[PDB]
Amino acid sequence: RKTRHDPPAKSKAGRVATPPAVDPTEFFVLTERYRQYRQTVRALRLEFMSEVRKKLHEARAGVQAERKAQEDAAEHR
Amino acid sequence: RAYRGGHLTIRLALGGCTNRPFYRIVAAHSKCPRDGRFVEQLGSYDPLPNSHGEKLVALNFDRIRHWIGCGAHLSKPVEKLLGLSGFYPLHPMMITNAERLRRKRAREVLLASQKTD
Amino acid sequence: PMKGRFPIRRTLQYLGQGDVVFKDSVKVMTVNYNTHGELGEGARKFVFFNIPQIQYKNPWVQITMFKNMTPSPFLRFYLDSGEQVLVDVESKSNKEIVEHIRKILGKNEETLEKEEQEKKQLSHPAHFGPRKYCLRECMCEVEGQVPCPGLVPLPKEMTGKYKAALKAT
Amino acid sequence: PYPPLLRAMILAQRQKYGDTSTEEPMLNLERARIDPWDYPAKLEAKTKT
Amino acid sequence: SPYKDEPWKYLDSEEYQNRYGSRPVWADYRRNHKGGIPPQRTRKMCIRGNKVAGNPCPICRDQKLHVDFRNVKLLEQFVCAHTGIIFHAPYTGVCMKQHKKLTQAIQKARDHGLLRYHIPQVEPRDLDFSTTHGAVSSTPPAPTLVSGDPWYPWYSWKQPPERELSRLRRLYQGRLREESGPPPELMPEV
Amino acid sequence: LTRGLFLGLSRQETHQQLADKKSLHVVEFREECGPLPIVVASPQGALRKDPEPEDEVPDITLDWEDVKAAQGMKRSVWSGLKRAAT
Amino acid sequence: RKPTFMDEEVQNILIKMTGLDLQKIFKPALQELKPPTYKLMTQAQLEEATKQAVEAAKVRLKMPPVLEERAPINDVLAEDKILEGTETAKYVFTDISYSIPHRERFIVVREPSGTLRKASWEERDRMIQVYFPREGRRILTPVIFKEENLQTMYSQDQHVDVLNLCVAQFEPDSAEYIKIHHHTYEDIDKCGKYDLLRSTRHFGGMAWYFVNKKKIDGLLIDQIQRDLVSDATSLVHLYHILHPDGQSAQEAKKQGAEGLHLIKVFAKTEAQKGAYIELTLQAYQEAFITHS
Amino acid sequence: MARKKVRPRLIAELARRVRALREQRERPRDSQRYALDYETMMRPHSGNRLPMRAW
RNA sequence: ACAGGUUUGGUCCUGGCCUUUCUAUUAAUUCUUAAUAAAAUUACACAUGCAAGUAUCCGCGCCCCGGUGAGAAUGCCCU
RNA sequence: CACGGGAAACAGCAGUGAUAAAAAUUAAGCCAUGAACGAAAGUUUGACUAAGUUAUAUUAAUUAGAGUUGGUAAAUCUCG
Ligand SMILES: [Mg+2]
Ligand SMILES: [Mg+2]
Ligand SMILES: [Mg+2]
Ligand SMILES: [Mg+2]
Ligand SMILES: [Mg+2]
Ligand SMILES: [Mg+2]
Ligand SMILES: [Mg+2]
Ligand SMILES: [Mg+2]
Ligand SMILES: [Mg+2]
Ligand SMILES: [Mg+2]
Ligand SMILES: [Mg+2]
Ligand SMILES: [Mg+2]
Ligand SMILES: [Mg+2]
Ligand SMILES: [Mg+2]
Ligand SMILES: [Mg+2]
Ligand SMILES: [Mg+2]
Ligand SMILES: [Mg+2]
Ligand SMILES: [Zn+2]
Ligand SMILES: [Zn+2]
Repeated sequence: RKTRHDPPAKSKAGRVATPPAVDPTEFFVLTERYRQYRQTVRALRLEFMSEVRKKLHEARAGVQAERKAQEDAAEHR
Repeated sequence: RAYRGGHLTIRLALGGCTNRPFYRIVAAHSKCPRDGRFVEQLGSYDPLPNSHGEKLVALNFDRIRHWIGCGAHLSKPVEKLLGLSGFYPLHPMMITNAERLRRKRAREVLLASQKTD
Repeated sequence: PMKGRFPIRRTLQYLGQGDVVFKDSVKVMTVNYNTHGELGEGARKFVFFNIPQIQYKNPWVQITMFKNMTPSPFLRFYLDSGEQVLVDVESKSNKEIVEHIRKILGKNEETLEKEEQEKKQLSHPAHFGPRKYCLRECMCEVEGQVPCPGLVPLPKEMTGKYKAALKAT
Repeated sequence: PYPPLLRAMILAQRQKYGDTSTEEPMLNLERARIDPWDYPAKLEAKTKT
Repeated sequence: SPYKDEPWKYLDSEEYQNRYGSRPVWADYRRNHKGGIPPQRTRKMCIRGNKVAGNPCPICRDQKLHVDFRNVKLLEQFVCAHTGIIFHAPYTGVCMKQHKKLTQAIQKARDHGLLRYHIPQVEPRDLDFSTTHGAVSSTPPAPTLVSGDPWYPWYSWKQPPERELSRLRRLYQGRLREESGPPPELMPEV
Repeated sequence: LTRGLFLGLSRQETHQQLADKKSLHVVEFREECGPLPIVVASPQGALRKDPEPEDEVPDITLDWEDVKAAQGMKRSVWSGLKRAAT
Repeated sequence: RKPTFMDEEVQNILIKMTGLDLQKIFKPALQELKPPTYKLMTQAQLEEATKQAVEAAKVRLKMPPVLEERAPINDVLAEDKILEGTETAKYVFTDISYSIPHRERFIVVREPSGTLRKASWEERDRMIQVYFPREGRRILTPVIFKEENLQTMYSQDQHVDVLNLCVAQFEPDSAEYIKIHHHTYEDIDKCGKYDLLRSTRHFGGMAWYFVNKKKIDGLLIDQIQRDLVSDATSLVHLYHILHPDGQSAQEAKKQGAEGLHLIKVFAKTEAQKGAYIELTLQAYQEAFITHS
Repeated sequence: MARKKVRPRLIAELARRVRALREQRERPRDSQRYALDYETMMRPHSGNRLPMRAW
């Protein structure tokens, strides 16, 4: 690829992007699909974040961690 | 190596041989090369149908959702694949392209019956 | 290896086979022994035989010897808490010292087996990549799949050259 | 609804632990609310908490 | 060769017994080379078209020998008795082509049970076998499925309100494309 | 080489000679036959009821070559070479 | 409470019937050989080593699980009609996570028809092999399990190998595991070859199959011609446990039959050939009593 | 990282301070910045051309 | 290394040198067709073309990928 | 090092001088992956995909030429 200080081409100079032809119906239906979908996936992601919260805290300050600590200290003494 | 910025991303690394592609589903930094270094390999995707007419996808779901649970972004074909599995909702573009395909089939059907005449 | 009195103890195998694994509390072990007397004997043998074994499996633990300071042989273990274990070894045999120490601060065979079990789940059978980390590289090498084209050249249709030469015409 | 496979996973999972409730697993969309793209973003730098 | 379809016959023949005795086929053959240690792979192939090259292999000097999966008396010689491993080509002195041919043949014969090898004792793949878990055993089908409806409402194509379509027609105006109606339900073939 | 060879082969100690001088059962363990204790030689005459003293660490002369072999420090390109039959 | 393979009674009867032959249990194997090791033992230590080898041979003798046939998996997780003509082939999604038991993994299939369904049994196992390979298993089913090849291997009396091959290749509840085990038992029955499986870990398999198919004939004849009648009576006993209500079991309850007389009871009431059994029992009894 | 012979690069700091200063001092008024040519649809400052859909 | 050649009129010892194996470049001589892999003299100088844009304006990107091994005993492993 | 100063930069893809025993296309596409931007259809990408070139190496067959013949070390006859 090119660099920040690499000058743009002479042919690409007078050109800017040309947007596609919009089919209004399908486009609208689509926008709805994406909003719904992204909403769903967002809920799922938050579900998973909660999961990670749980697993982390339980593997840290949870029951058998404390059991391990106490038991090991005990055996030690 | 140290970068400026960029994100954790689950994508397709292209392993493979000329005309015979294969994909390692991968938990990677965004700014490192495609086939290059990765945080963890998640699964694998074989694009070519085998002896039984099957494209094999293996997904480590526990780690997948661990990483999405850590805020990892999915690539569009990763999305398409997870949705095809039913782990995710069908991506809107799957459905849209399905429709476009149906309309192409319809107009080719009509064009066939018009040319036959 | 030829030179030395008990050359077997300079063998990788002998070093590997000595079993004592300290707890993570243990930082320093100090051996204090004598070069004379009948009683100190076992202690000497310990320094001569098992000290190498020990140190091999506990690479991060500092071990230090002191000769003819105290009239009696003993060990001292320095823990991370500041706790000091003093183990008197006197008429004790070499083996007795080892078993006693393994008793005090060891790791139960349960502990070690769980640890190695966690290390063996690190390499996952289903992955793909370098022979170093993985059982397989391509999926070309999995039985039912499509073969590496560098073994079994592909049918003309699956070739991108044929597809391009078709779309052209 | 949960996506079909994820749904089936949840079902089997609570079936494993002796939970007999056939009550349908449901995805709660309350916090999944997102503003449309027209919504202006704040230019003010975030205070880290 | 007359045998062909019945290769094993030649190994039971009196001319074979006369020629090779009870020793293997390769036992008397010696490889000519430049030094004390032989080249680490044998000559590639000893017969090119009509030309048989120099001093030919054990197998390819005698044409009546046939390499199949079938004759196990021949293939036996190229497998170790005690270690049940195939010899490398330098050991025997067979040409590379025929060594590969032999490896494949021995493979097919071990797959047809015609040749003995080690089948190890393995445990069952599973610790506890229960078809109980919901992965293997049928699930209680979703309320969406029992009805026959798309899993999500928006899987199905819904016609948009006309005011929204006109608003879009006002936004993208002149860049516009022919509006599309409902998708055909099922897709026909050619 | 041949004098030394024949001397060394002549000095061989049979399992039977060993069995007889130690007065014990010499028992062979095949790796392929597992833990199964094949008894090779038995001490004709009176067997011992006394077990052999167990040496935790044996004192034997070791050849640095065999040790280097066992631990995979022999990388010689000449050693693994494929040769013709015996 | 119908008697099962793993019942301590059935297990002890079949462990007894199998027998320990330390020479056939531990046999020279065709693996790469290393030079043997030698140690000097007392009579005591030799006895100890022998007993340890015996326990190891017990572990070696542990029986392959017999299960009835599994029920075909048909479940559809969803149907999307929108995906109908988009793909020519099927997508197979295997959950691979190292903690999950292989009965509990999720193997799903998207078809070209659009239906998201659970994978069948064969596809499921094949996929587990692909992603979790364990040695002895070809992903494609081996040519050797065709009838021709199996017949050839029977002619060479390799039956133990056939059974080990099937054990590693297929699954104890599968269709072909059972098909092949039963076909093999059928041939060792037809040929009177039972002693091949004698000290094998595979003996109680044909034992249980022959008790449940009600042919005890050739195995009793065999057991008594081997001059083992403790095993023949343990076998009739097993027949009585697995057929509690039947004329022989009831008549053995009635007559208060001792072992030899229990075999006579079974010879009379049920067994398809009583002539061979009574003649062989005659011969064994008379010859053994006169010789010893 | 730390190697005992490591050289003290001074000009790094100098270039840092100097660039920050010439950034604050020459910091453009947004008057000239967002200034636009309406015929060519081209910013003079950035040399950037505007999107078609925004014309 | 399973070793071999070579000191002397000759033997034994000590001791180098070389041979036999494998890989890569180049060169010479020869060369039919495919497939795959790999492509390497140069941190010397570089004509020409192309390699970074997207987006309703702001913005977000623009040695990230790709290149190379010049430099530094630089460093690996681990906090 | 880069404020400054020499000075006007391919150690991006192709190329070219020079130099060296050392010699790939001044080529086609974003269809697939990846990356950037976009709410999105999508656009861009000499990354890359598919091709071009070359006995450098494997493999397959259609393809026969090279070296050697005192010893080590397989193999020789007649002339000069
Ligand atoms: Mg490639
Ligand atoms: Mg801009
Ligand atoms: Mg020499
Ligand atoms: Mg001299
Ligand atoms: Mg001389
Ligand atoms: Mg060249
Ligand atoms: Mg080159
Ligand atoms: Mg680099
Ligand atoms: Mg320097
Ligand atoms: Mg260039
Ligand atoms: Mg540049
Ligand atoms: Mg040039
Ligand atoms: Mg040229
Ligand atoms: Mg692209
Ligand atoms: Mg694209
Ligand atoms: Mg291009
Ligand atoms: Mg070549
Ligand atoms: Zn491949
Ligand atoms: Zn040949």
